Amino acid sequence: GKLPPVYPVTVPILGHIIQFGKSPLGFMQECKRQLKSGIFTINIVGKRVTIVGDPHEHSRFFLPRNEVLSPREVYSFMVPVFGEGVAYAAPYPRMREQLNFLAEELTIAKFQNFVPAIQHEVRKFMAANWDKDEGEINLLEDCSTMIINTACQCLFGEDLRKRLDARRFAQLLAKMESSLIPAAVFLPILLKLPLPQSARCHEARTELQKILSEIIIARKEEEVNKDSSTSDLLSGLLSAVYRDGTPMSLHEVCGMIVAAMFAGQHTSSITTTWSMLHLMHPANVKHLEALRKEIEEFPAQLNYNNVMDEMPFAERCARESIRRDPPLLMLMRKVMADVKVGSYVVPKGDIIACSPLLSHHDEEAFPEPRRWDPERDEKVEGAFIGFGAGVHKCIGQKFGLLQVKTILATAFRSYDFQLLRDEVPDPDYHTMVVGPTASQCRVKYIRR
Ligand code: HEM
Repeated sequence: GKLPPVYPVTVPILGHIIQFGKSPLGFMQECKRQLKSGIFTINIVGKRVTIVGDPHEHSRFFLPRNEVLSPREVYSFMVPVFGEGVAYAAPYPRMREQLNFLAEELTIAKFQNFVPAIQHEVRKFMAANWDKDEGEINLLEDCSTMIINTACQCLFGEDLRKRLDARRFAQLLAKMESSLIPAAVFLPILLKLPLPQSARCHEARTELQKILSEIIIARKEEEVNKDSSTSDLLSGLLSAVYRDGTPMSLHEVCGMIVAAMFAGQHTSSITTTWSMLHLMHPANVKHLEALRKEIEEFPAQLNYNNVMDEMPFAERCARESIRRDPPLLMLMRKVMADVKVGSYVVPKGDIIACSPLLSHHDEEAFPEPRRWDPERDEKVEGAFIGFGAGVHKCIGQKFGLLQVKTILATAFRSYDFQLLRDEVPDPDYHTMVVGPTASQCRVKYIRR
């Protein structure tokens, strides 16, 4: 049987993990050149990772069923955050029901109210922080702030937001986040070892679950004492019932809320940040004009029609930011049985990977891939994979872009911006979710 070509190993027991970490785009491009193949295999702490770096074969990573290409082992390092037996740790049918419940909290009907809640939080942030004629800010830090405030305003009732304000929720989530070791996918002994990480994570998740149980009790009180429907993500998920006939446990509800914050917080804020950095750069003046024309006749209070139906150009600007610098660099599954991919067989036991970073710089699909051009279209069907595809395609895609677009429309309607650098920031590949380098993100705002 014919295996993909394997990139030569120099470093004994580490393999390619350090080369890859230093420059993931650079390293993977060098692999495909030397090995004369978009499908090739690297070595991560002794483990074979086969990369499907030919966009013509993306469907062989995204479409196979979970029993063939499994997400469980790849997400096992996130078990302390999601919770044991929740999401990818659950049997696949139950995993899919839980994911569907979350998806169903992000319906089009919900979006009707989301728009003015998002815009409210954005304007409140700009009034507190961008309050003069002009001033200097760190755009990545402020976009991250706006995104946690906007998402919480959409997803959580006022009562939950008071108890668990954006500041307290950020601290708890940061505590969970600082516990993750993605390298545990390749060194799975780490999943069993005693780690101080594990205990900090369990503490923060337990505190969150405690606050949720307390809010649920407080809600029951308000419903008794006066009227008091509060309808939000928490109440929606608690109303969910499996085909089993059984309802979701608080444990599972807490895990799904956590899953939604980890999936959508850094991705959304980074997409916003890059979009803004590109649009304020002088080279992109025509794109900034196109966005300004797009929003020119919108009312001061945006509605769902403006954002969802009337901003196709702003959506190209966000997608092309993710195209050029995808926040998730590598997507992975465990190969549970041999799979043929192009001319190769990828053996059972391999990690198979598909990299948005590598595929989005394929020069046949994306000519001049470092150039940010929201007018571009992929030249190979399906080569854009910044929201994944197929069986685990992103469920938050529309909600994320709803906030990115509302922030763009609100910010550029009232402000101009200037980069304090000649070029847009370099991507910083040293974080789990990749964004522009934070120290390079100082910008000047100018009230219009
Ligand atoms: C706007 C920026 C976003 C980006 C670039 C992004 C990207 C991605 C990608 C690449 C995947 C596929 C992962 C894989 O194949 O292993 C994914 C899945 C997922 N995303 Fe998003 N995401 C974004 C926003 C959101 C938001 C805002 C939420 C929730 C509110 C969300 C929820 C999810 C969930 C639950 C999954 C797992 C789907 C499954 O396993 O079936 N995402 N996302």
